[PDB]
Amino acid sequence: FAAAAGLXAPQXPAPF
Ligand code: NA
Repeated sequence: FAAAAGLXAPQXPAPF
């Protein structure tokens, strides 16, 4: 779970 958040996180801005 922790890993999931951290690996996803830098892509969160892509649409914004
Ligand atoms: Na990115």
